Amino acid sequence: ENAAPAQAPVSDRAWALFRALDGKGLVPDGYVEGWKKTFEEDFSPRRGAELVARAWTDPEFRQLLLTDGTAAVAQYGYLGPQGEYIVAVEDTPTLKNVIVCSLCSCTAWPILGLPPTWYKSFEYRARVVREPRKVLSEMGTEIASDIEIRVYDTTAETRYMVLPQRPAGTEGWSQEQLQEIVTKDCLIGVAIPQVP
Amino acid sequence: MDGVHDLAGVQGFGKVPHTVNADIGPTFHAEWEHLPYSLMFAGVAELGAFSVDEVRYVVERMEPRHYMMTPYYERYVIGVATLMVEKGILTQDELESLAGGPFPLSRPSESEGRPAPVETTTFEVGQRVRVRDEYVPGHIRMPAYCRGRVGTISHRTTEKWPFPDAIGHGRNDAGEEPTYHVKFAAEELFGSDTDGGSVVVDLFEGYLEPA
Ligand SMILES: [Fe+3]
Ligand SMILES: [Mg+2]
Repeated sequence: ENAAPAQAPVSDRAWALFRALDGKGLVPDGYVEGWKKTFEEDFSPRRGAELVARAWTDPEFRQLLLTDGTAAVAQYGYLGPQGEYIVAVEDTPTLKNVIVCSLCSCTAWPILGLPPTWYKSFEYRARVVREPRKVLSEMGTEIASDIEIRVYDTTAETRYMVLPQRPAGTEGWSQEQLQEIVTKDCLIGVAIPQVP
Repeated sequence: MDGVHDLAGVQGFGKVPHTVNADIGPTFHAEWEHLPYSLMFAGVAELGAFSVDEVRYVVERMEPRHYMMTPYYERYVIGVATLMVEKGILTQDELESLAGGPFPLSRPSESEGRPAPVETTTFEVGQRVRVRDEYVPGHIRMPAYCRGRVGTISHRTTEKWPFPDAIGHGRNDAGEEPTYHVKFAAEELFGSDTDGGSVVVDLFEGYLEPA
């Protein structure tokens, strides 16, 4: 009762799917290899970090990113699959934003990178919509009671990034220095940028 | 579809397996793991055989216990294989011959889907809206926690997309609709049993009505 179905090893099933399609000529040469490279090397949270560092030092870009995120990202050439309609959401001293896909895994791939295993977990998908303060605390981020937490559930085609607040102690830093402290988890919204 | 995939709000899970900025390892943790997404895009863009919405729905159609014990990327192997068989491109028999053993697929759909709604409203930022109190057995991009609930429009998209409840079934009547960032108070969704502030759900126009 409630037992799992018999299944061949998942690697054998996944490669069987590839071979069945490739043997019928339906997969172009180097097609899946091309995607592997895109996913590993092009889609990257270092792009979102670059965007945040620019917004932190250029008020006019900051306004563009917050009102027409797509157009802002396009200036850098970072639009792409699962990142064609971008909305950046701004943290403030009274608001902390956090992103999830409760129904699956939806993520702004080209500027955040593919989602990490924990973001696709059932734990995060079930819990952060209902108890984001406790989830962030468990993850190592304390959010005070008089800060509103706002959870964006990515249920359609909008693809989000968080614009975190710029931490004190970074005055006069270069965009390179700033980008270094903006991590993937800062862009998802579960972490706040850290100053040494 | 009121499937087990609609996890927001479910109680009883433990800690998220992550602390901030911890090592997440490489993009792919096994040499097969890029295949599900890559073969999804082959199906969408090279073969024209199905939509991304049809991939979300076929994963929703995994048998519920099967969904719950299957790792993420393996669910999409199963889903894309399922669509290739349903669309007539592959047979389960040849998948199993190649795989050297059983390759159970998602369950058949129990709904034909539904068209983009004929009567909808264009909402403005600031307006109060209610999520339509409707039950859809096929694909829908409305998590049940917001069904029937009231929130405020924070954004109307400047682009439009096919209605998921139709294109997720491969129908010809998905039309196009914008979506709305609808902000709900936490208390509206979970009463006293929440520690949050607000939740913004990105809802197709056809899921909404004036409050
Ligand atoms: Fe998702
Ligand atoms: Mg449910």
